[PDB]
Amino acid sequence: GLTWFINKFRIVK
Repeated sequence: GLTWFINKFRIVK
C-alpha cells in the first residue's frame, strides 16, 4: 500500500 511508506518511514524519523 501507500500508507505503509510513511508509516515505515516514521520508524526512521
